[PDB]
Amino acid sequence: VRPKVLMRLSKTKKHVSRAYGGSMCAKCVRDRIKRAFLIEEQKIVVKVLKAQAQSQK
Amino acid sequence: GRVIRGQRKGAGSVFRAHVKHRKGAARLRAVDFAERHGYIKGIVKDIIHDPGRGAPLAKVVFRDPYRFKKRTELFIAAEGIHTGQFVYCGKKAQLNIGNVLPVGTMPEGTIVCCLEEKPGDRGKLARASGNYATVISHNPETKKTRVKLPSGSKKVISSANRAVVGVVAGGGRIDKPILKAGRAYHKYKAKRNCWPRVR
Amino acid sequence: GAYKYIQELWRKKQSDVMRFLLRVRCWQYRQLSALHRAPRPTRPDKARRLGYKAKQGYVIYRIRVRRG
Amino acid sequence: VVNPLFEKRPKNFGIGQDIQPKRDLTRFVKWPRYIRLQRQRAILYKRLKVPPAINQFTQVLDRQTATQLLKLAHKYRPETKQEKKQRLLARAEKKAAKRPPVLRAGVNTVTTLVENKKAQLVVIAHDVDPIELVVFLPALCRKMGVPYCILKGKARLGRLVHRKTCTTVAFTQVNSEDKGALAKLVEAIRTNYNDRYDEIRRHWGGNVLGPKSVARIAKLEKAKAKELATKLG
Amino acid sequence: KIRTSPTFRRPKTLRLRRQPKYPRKSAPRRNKLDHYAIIKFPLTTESAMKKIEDNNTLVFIVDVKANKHQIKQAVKKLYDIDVAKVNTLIRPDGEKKAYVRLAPDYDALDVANKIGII
RNA sequence: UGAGGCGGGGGGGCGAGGGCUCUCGCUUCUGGCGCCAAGCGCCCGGCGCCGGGCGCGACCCGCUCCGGGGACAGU
RNA sequence: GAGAUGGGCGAGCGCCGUUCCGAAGGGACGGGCGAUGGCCUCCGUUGCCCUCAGCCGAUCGAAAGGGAGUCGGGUUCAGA
Repeated sequence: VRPKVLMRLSKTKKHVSRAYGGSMCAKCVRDRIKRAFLIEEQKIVVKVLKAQAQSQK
Repeated sequence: GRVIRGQRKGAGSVFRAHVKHRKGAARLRAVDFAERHGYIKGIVKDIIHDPGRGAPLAKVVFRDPYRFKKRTELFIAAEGIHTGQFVYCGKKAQLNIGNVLPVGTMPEGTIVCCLEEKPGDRGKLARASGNYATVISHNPETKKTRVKLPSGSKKVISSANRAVVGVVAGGGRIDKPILKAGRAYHKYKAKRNCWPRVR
Repeated sequence: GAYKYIQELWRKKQSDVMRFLLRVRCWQYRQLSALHRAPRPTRPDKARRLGYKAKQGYVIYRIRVRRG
Repeated sequence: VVNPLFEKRPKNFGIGQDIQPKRDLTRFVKWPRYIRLQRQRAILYKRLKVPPAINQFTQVLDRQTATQLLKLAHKYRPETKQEKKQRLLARAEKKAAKRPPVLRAGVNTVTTLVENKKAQLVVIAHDVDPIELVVFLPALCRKMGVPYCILKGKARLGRLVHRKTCTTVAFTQVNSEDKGALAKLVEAIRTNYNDRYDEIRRHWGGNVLGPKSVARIAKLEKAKAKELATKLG
Repeated sequence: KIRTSPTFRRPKTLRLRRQPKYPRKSAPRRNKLDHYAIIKFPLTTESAMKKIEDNNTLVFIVDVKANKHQIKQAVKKLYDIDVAKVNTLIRPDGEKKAYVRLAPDYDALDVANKIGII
């Protein structure tokens, strides 16, 4: 609808029940979740490889 | 007894630049703490076409290091850049196409574009379609550096001022002949009232 | 009183003291606007010699004119 | 004992790692035009070769003796506006039924009693804005043999005489019990200002380079001194 | 105290309230747009009568500078009849004409005879 | 440039041979997130309970906001 | 595109310029304190101290651009 109409409608007509719903498509949300978990685990994998760096040097 | 045409062009108001649809000022990212010491990571949000400018522009998005806010700059697309590819900016930035870093760190025979000609002026040299600049010689003392320019003249510029690596995109724009006066009419219409030139 | 001294001191505009004090004010005045009110007169000697008296209602405006 | 949910979460302030905290920025503020001017006019009093007639007010009286100077003078304050009308009602009854010595303020009254050599100690203020109003004075008290000194602050000088400020204050006469109290001030002052004259006439203040430059010469003055210190050995 | 922002903004200073030692005008000017300078006269048009019989509205020539609100309460005071809606326009000759639609519990005829027009 | 970490001086971390000279003050695989302090210490205010402050975290010191020119441009 | 303030120029009426040589915000939240109003309850009013703020250029500029929301039937010598 035209932008000013959005005052009239209720909430559920303007969004969808999901995290980032109504703003991001679901496909680019599961991609965002899959990303934001794998990057953090890559930080933990390197954090115990750096922990095994100065254990020698 | 009459003011000639080339004399009227400095008054403007008919020979002014047509800047209604121009995207913005194609500059670098200003000097700050990160750019001097470290590197700062930026995403290429998308690539766009600036009317009048033969090169394409690039919307790079950085994360501001002092406020919780994302800052966006308009870069001059080095050829080979694609969206989503990360651009790194600063002294400690790695050397790979599409990366700004001061000339004094880059080695000899490096091919750069969007070069600065005064430290902290956000790029002025070699920023047309397909024009690059080569860093010839260095000088640790005096912080100077000889750089040949797309015209052929070499300029002794300081080493603190930076440039983005690679050649400017849109190269080879001048190989395709204009065939008709219509195409030439449409090109100069996007830039300024100059085209049909009476001898 | 002292005004005779300051009078005779201001006639020595090529001496080291005056050539110091004039090059400072000329720098200081230059970093301001072209028309602004001085609180108290720069030359109290020349002021009273021109009719200035220190009393409520006497005002002094320091202004710069582009020479040439 | 302690709740094990209390976990220390650091913020790594690296380059582009986390956002910098609200650290102090009182060095890079774009100050207003009037403050910016207010300071770099003081740098000019530490850059250019200040002539000796103006440099001579940087050298000032020390603190611990200046507390004696004002306290001695704190009884010699002239009569206030309130005591003036009370000193005119005393005369109002002596018809209906000697003045002690006081201070002397104002340059145009002090110089008129320095030329007559009536003063004993002329106190000046180092911070008068159109400095031309004073600069003749210390060279003239020395000539006619009147002990002078320079006190830091025309405001606290202008607190004895109840005004906003004052430039000079003179001791024409004193009492007898404070007579010798003055004598110990004169000798300690004359040995620093009057007899110390020829040194003051040739003291050029300023010619100092900035701390960002004297550290730049020295980094090349220590490096040059690093070469010739191990060449012979 | 420290500086967090690298800029300098002017501080908020105590700006007092206007407290004059004498009123600039000794007398408050009386409202020249009162209730009688706001309704000049009704209409005696063969169309205005048609407007009275059928649509139950009165037609006045009100002043050129009156709101619909002001016209509504003016009639409500001069003729003690409540107004349902007002419609105004400006005739070409210049004076403003007003169609005062009376409330349905009121009658436009028997109040038109209260003021003579018929 | 939203004048945001300038010059010094101390500090730890990576080396050849415990001081001095040197590198460094923590980010590169991915179209993710990032602010409005965690935590510790020293005090105080309200009937064991409920509410506050300063400091470390975020080193200290300074005179031009940093840069580039400059007694020449310029007027 | 037009055009004030700051600034700059100008013998001068004035001109230049529009973010550029500028202390360019009269706001919001929270907290604290005194105070009033109605069952001074609770909320609202009000000051002061504390707290956070990017604002970025006054203002003008379209009856074809942007711009929430009316349609059906009847009625007049002329208006829907």
